[PDB]
Amino acid sequence: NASGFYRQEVTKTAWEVRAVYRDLQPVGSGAYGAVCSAVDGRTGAKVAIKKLYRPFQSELFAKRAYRELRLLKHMRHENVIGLLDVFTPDETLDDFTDFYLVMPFMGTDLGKLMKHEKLGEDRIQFLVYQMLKGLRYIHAAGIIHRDLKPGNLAVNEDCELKILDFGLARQADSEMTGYVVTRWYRAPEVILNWMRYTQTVDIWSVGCIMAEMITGKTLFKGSDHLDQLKEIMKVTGTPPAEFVQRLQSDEAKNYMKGLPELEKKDFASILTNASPLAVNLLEKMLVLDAEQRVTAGEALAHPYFESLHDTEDEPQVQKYDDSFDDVDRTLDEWKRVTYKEVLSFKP
Repeated sequence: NASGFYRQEVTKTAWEVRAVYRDLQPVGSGAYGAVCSAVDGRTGAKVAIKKLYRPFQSELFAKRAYRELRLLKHMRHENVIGLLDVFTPDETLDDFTDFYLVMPFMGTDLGKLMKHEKLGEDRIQFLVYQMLKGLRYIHAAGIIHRDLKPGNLAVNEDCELKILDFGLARQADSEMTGYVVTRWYRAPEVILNWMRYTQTVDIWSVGCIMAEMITGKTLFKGSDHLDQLKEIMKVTGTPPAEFVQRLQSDEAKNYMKGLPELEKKDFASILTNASPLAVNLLEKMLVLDAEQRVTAGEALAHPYFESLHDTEDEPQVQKYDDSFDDVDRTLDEWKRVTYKEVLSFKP
């Protein structure tokens, strides 16, 4: 009887995908899953499939995989990756151990684009514009991405961009559980490992990405958390109610209070080939005070984008709801709520 699915060893690990999804090339590995590109037999459409790493290993691993899925399913916007499909080859709830999310595959990302130098000087306003259109929507659903980087900005043939990888994103008013690994593009409050921060952590990351696009050079390097903060101070200057207060750590308080005391370098001299308009937006994105950081919509209303004559409006979107995922559930209860989501997605 026509199975629905075929098996394919890919990097010595067994993928079982729909008969419709053919020609599995591997493209990525993550904490939480591995990604393959594939062609959708129906349409010819290129497609990304994430095989979740052992999602039912624990209550909280199932909870985070459920959260990733529910979020992707929530988010319908040109510049945000969307959920096309989700399936399991397990033929029963009692066998249910692995499941697969299916997004569009744009063809490349920034960073792969920047490595091979192909990122046109003319393409930069339009790419940074699409990131912020995308963020304006993600933030309007009351979500923080928390892990913007070149790798997570997919770009197609015609320089159209989509924000990838929601496996660390969390409701903006909730607790920021989960360790952000990626180092260069994280805001102070991520580096400081705060349990509450705002959506302007994502604006900081955009700043870091824009600068790096313009100069082809990573704005902030850093060995560990505390050093990456030192580097930030070299571009931004030292602040008052931080090094004599909010480091929850005497050793770190001391380090900052006992180092050579220099003040905000002019971005113009770091970004020696940048529009003075561009420099200006970057100075508004790369502020330590998160309340002073420009937000997604504030950024798009900057003069650096005036040339895009696209007023648009403020595309209204529903806020995501924390509450259904925060319901206590055993592992069996998580398998049954997830299997319900798969059945909902049968073709």
